[PDB]
Amino acid sequence: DIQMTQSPSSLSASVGDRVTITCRASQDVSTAVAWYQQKPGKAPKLLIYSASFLYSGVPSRFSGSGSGTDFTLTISSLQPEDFATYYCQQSYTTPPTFGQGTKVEIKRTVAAPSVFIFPPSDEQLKSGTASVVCLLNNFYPREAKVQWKVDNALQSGNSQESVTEQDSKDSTYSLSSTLTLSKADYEKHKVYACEVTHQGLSSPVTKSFNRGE
Amino acid sequence: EVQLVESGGGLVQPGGSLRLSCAASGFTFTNSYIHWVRQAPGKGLEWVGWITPYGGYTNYADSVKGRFTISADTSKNTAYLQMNSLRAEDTAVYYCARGSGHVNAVKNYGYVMDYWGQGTLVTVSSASTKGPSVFPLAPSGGTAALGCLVKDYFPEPVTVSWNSGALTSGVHTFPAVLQSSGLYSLSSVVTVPSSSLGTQTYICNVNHKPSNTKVDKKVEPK
Amino acid sequence: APLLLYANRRDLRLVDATNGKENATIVVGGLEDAAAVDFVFSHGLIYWSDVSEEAIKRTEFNKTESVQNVVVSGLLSPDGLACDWLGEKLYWTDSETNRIEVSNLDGSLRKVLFWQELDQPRAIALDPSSGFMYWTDWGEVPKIERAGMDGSSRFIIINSEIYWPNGLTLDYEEQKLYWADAKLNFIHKSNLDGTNRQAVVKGSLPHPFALTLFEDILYWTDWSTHSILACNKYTGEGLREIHSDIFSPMDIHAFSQQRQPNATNPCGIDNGGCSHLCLMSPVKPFYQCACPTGVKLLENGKTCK
Ligand SMILES: [Ca+2]
Repeated sequence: DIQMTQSPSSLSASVGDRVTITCRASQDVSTAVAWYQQKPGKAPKLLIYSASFLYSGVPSRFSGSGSGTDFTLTISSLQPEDFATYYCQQSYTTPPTFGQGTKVEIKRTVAAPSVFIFPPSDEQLKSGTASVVCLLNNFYPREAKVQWKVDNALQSGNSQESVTEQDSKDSTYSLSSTLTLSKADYEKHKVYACEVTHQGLSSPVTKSFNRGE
Repeated sequence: EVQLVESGGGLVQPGGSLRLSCAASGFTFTNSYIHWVRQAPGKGLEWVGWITPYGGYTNYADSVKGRFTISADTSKNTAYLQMNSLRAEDTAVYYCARGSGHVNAVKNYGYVMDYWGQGTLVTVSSASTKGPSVFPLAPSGGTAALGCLVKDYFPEPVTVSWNSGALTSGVHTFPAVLQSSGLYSLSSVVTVPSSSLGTQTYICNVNHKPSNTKVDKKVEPK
Repeated sequence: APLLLYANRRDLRLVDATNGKENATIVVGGLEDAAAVDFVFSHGLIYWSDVSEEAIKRTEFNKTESVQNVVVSGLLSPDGLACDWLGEKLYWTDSETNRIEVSNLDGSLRKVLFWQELDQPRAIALDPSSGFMYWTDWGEVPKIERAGMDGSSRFIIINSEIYWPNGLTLDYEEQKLYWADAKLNFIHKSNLDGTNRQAVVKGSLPHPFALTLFEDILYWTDWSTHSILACNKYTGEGLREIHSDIFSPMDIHAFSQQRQPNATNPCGIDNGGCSHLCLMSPVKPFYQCACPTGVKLLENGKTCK
């Protein structure tokens, strides 16, 4: 099999930046190389084939070059909607093989998250379980520290996070942290606090509630 | 225009079989390569195999040779992926895609995949199908946030819309996360003007087709 | 059994049909997308088309690498090519410019013979001593045609029970035409005017591309099985794989002087008195003067304007 190796496996660049992704084949595959763009939750889309031929309807900022073993994808001027994973593939022989992909993130100015906390609903409480949710909305960069405190005791092991994909419009992220306790542990305590550390914040922000108010 | 529609994805027990279908339209089925390509959750693209429907010739990836096969019914313009002796590692979104150009052309672009189906999710697991519970997330800076918690479902996926599709701005539906129980959970949230909380109605519409679960939850303050 | 010359995209190869289990020899390497291939045995020349470079090239056998470009412009998909070893001419088809053309062996004096009613022209074969050329077209109206080698008298010889006529060859000793249909999964034969048609091989042809012949045996390349196969040209029996695991087999010929039968060149020493091209013709005196494309032949039938 022909191994296709992309580099870097991820990158971050600013809007208007020129971005270069390389793809190397373990064998000479002439100019039989294609590039695809995959947005999260969607099928890949063909950008380029025959190494340098721009597929109909694909923006001119995308271009491909290379021959033999060394191939390059260039985005001449990165746009917010270009957030995606990009794949090279050899179309030279069987089996068709893909590079491992290069994740492209858009770098923008720092934006502090807006933070929100949600107590468990009475409905869920009935069922015997308590989910507490902390929301960090529309922030950049992605790195954030979110800590749960229950009557001022830092928690560990009992929460899980999820992060949206970068916004195609404003290049921000949002993030949810869910704390799960049994209903009986939930009723053992009063103050439920979500504390958020982020570059856009001069000091960590806390959002809290007191159980039953 | 060219169309490829996959179906037959679903939850299946390990050691079992599953047949996927790819219904094609808008181009001459018999002039093309049809490919199957799969992508495991958070992983890369893996080519599974191809068929040229004109005669039914196929090629397969070494990784599935002996277990997977591809066939085509030209009268239905449909290709099939027959998967046998399923393994947990076979869990993935399976795409069918069309090769570019004509199968009989000298300048051959048959391995360039110019049109892809939406994909169909195959989950190989012993766990049972379970519909989600949906709880409200009841509503600073002149803006409020509210949402729905869609907890404890299996398998993926689930869909959330707000106000039957009328509300799209400010909506964030998070990727599902797998809980220690082996069930998925996620939240959908939206930010709205806080001045709206008194008058505007906010309903989240949840669909878990694998369980045929359909729920509309009204989210009220506070 | 002969040596078989075949194109293979990145190279041209030669395999002894009598020992198809050994490695094929690389006659010419370092190619990009070599598709069509032919030769002029008495001249020690091998010609090929490259569909990515959009060119026809040649070399001198076992005196390589003296490779030359011979046609470099006005080609897009030169999928077929044949050498007139008698009149000393080069013919080719282009499935993208939709053209059949001829030139001298060195590429000079190019003339477009046909440029209308072509859709997917492919294989082309020549009977120089009879002044006819034969070609296939796998397009919307698939067919096999023949015409004079001077571009005269075009006529359709096969246009039924046909779909992807990929390979075409001639038996000079028996006056028979053979072709491979890659969609219908057979090889057929007929008289040179297409009459008296008969099945030869009726299965195991998932994707034949090019067809040739030597003595009692047909040889062809198959795109699906990546191999060269053979059978008896009379009965279709004795189907066997000659050579396997070929990267991308393309056009193929039995590489022998015997496949280019000697005859007198009707043009004679003095180019038939033609100022430019002297082309084989099916009608007496069996040559016809011609001129590069765009230029008119004068009243005397010999001198170009
Ligand atoms: Ca054409």
